[PDB]
Amino acid sequence: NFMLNQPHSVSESPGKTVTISCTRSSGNIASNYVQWYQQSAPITVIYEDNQRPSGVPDRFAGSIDRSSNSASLTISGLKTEDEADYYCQSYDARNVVFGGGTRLTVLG
Amino acid sequence: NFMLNQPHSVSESPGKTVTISCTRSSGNIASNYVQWYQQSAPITVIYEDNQRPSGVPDRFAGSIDRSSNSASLTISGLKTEDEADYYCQSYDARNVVFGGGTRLTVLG
Repeated sequence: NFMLNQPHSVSESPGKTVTISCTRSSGNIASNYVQWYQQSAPITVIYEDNQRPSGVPDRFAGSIDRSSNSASLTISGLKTEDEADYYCQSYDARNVVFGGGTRLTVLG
Repeated sequence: NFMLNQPHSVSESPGKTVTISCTRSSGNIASNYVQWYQQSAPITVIYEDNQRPSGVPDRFAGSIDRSSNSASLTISGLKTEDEADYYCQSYDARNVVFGGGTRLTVLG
């Protein structure tokens, strides 16, 4: 299978843009859909690489970078409310794979 | 105890073979298992000299050279995602030791 690796921490000031990356260790990041959860239980903020569920602010964006074999969650216009852990997730034909999660600290 | 020594930096173009070596300063390199970590927290890419954990691509290979009292991590067919800090690690009857690390840059 594979693992997904993310930094544990990222920080930024309100109004600014932050990116959390999720590197896949083996295989192609493009081969399976990537979901992002914010953490109660984790809630979905991105699914199928870049789709936002109902209610999730447009400031949350998912992307895939095949060249670095990674997925990224980019949060623009950072709000205090966005402080949370964010986990990426994908699949290896059945079994769920989870990143280690990244804490977004919002400065101020 | 001992110290482990690796060159600061290795440069190589994509698709080629890079070797990063780790020399033990005292005692037998064979006497204790060598682990390699890729760096978020270190994650194991080689353990017990030459074992790849699940998720680690076959292009990564660990080896021991008793004739140079060294351990080596060899990466065939380089990829840009492989850009990281690489550290070796072994034991000295209890306590543990890390190499200074090696930056693999992928050129072009």
